[PDB]
Amino acid sequence: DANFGRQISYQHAAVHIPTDIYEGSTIVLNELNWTSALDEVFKKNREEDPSLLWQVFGSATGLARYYPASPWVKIDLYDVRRRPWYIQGAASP
Amino acid sequence: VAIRTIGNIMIVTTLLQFMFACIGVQLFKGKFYRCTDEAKSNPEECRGLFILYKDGDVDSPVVRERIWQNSDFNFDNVLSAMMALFTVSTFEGWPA
Ligand SMILES: *[C@@H]1O[C@H](CO)[C@@H](O[C@@H]2O[C@H](CO)[C@@H](O[C@@H]3O[C@H](CO)[C@@H](O)[C@H](O)[C@H]3NC(C)=O)[C@H](O)[C@H]2NC(C)=O)[C@H](O)[C@H]1NC(C)=O
Ligand SMILES: *[C@@H]1O[C@H](CO)[C@@H](O)[C@H](O)[C@H]1NC(C)=O
Repeated sequence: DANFGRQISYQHAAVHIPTDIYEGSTIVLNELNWTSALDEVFKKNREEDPSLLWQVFGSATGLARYYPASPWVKIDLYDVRRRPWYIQGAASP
Repeated sequence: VAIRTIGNIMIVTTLLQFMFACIGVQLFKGKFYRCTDEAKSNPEECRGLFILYKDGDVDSPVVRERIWQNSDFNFDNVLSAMMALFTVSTFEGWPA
């Protein structure tokens, strides 16, 4: 679609897990359940404003779930916990 | 004829090697395991992939899988202990 440089899907939300973080662990899997309830409110947010760009939840466990679902972009070194937008909301100056 | 000369010593040395193998089994039973990356201690944390830096350079990373490996010469049981102690007695690889 337009207003997006890549191919996306509004059916659900993609999940990004850092390379150095093992998916399937108890910490990750528990976080991977209760964040599935964000899919409906991801859709509900986008219905009033169809001009809405990426909505992302950066968990303290390391995984980042964003909407709409779209494939991730050499090795991967992205960690959501080190991003500037995550850091300013984690603490104060 | 020569071979029978050490009919006694060759027995006491085998007995002592067996006793030391049993002591080593008691001392280092299963303690020689380690993970592929030197950052995970438990076997539960040694699962999945990890980022490895070649030659200690932070600018050249490679993706490798971490495996909870065991030492080639371990002390898990009596036979392995005897093999490890024999290799030690040959004076090869004993510092490692
Ligand atoms: C964490 O994962 C759990 C299992 O994967 C989820 O628990 C399951 O949720 C299902 C739907 O939400 C439940 O199905 C229905 O539950 C209602 C009770 O509210 C009942 O009608 C029936 O039990 C069932 N109906 C059916 C099957 O037609 C499961 O019962 C429930 N438990 C399981 C499968 O053991 C959690 O929802 C999930 N957590 C979050 C936050 O999503
Ligand atoms: C969104 O912002 C626009 C102005 O840019 C405003 O007109 C509108 O009421 C706001 N809310 C929705 C749901 O569009």
